[PDB]
Amino acid sequence: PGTPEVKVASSEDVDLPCTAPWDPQVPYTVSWVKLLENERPYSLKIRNTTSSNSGTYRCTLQDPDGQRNLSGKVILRVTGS
Repeated sequence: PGTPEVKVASSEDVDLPCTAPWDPQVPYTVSWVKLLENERPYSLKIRNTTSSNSGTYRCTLQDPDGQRNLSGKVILRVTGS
C-alpha cells in the first residue's frame, strides 16, 4: 500500500530505484536490504533476475555527518521465464 512496484522479466537485469526523498547537493552513502520478515542515483543493481529475487526492498541513505538517514521502500516482482 503506497509502495511503488517494479516488474521485470526473468533473466533480465534491473536497477531498483531508491525511493527515499533525498536532498540535492548532499553526498549520501547508500545501503540496501531485502525485507523478509542507469542514471538514477543510489539504485540497486540486480543482475540476471530470478523468481526468488521478488520481494520488498528498503534503501537507506546516510548523511556524511552520520547524524541523519532517510529510508524508502520498493517492491520487485520478477516474471516471464
